[PDB]
Amino acid sequence: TFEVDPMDEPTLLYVLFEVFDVVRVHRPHRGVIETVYLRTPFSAGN
Amino acid sequence: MMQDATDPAVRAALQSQPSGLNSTDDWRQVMDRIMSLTARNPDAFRQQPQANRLSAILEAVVPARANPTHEKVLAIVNALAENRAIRPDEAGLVYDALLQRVARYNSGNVQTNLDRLVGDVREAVAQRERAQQQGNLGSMVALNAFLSTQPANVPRGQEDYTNFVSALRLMVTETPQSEVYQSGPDYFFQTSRQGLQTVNLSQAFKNLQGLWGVRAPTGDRATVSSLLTPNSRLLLLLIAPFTDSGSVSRDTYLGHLLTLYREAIGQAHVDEHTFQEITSVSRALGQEDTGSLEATLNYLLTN
Repeated sequence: TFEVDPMDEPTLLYVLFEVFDVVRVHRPHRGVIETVYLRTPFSAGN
Repeated sequence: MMQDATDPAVRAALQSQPSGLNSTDDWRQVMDRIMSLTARNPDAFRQQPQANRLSAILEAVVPARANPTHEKVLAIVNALAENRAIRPDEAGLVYDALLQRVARYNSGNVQTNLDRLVGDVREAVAQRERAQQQGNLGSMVALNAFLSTQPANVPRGQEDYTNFVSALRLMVTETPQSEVYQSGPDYFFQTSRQGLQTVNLSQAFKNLQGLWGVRAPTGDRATVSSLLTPNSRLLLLLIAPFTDSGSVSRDTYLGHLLTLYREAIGQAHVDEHTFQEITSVSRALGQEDTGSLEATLNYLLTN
């Protein structure tokens, strides 16, 4: 239930939800990278 | 107390597998820790934050398969570094060249051998490390070539040399470390120290084959025995802390000089205990006492 001071110009109310996105840099072989990312509070990960 | 060469299968494990808590491998250690059964403090799992508390439960109650290959293949390649099958800078190639080899052959009977070979190669480090302390292995085989090529038991002048046969064999058995009977040139030669400051020829010893039994003058260096080369003289002083009684001390210098080689050692260890005291007493003298060495010279010359 947002409320702002009177609007005049068309503006986007930029709202951030504090999410959590982390990597991990794998190297089983020299030269070969195994990639896995995870944004958890946004249904993302693995 | 000291250790053997830092276990080669464990050095590579040290650098790969988890340290504190491997929840699958140390399962009944984590399970003991989470059940409040640990004797240090029981409720160390209760007072911890709730989220990492749950991370210990999910991982221990359901054991998760952790990767074992990279602590098994590296266990070979780091043993290859300790057994010196590869150079230390070669750890980038052979680690992955065999990993690329098992990438092609992950799944034959070969890797079932590999882990049995892991226990074999790690033992080969421990076998050789105890074997390099006794450098007899690259010495006795070399002496076998010396005994075969050199004509054995032929003193038809006079025989005192039968005792000398064992005297060279005693040098292999007593001191083994740096004592390598190297066969570089065709003449055999023995090194005594790690840096080889008395490595004379055992074929300069071929000068003694005519001098195995000659007449003795009197007690001063002989009228004949000046022929004995400082090369062979270096060998006979080196066998002197090994064999003394056996060779006739009254018939030729094989024995008379060998007893006199003990006179050189006999003065040396006395003067060693003499020098370790006068140098130690430098607070009350306050000078560069070369008289410690001048008395050593006087105790050898004026006799």
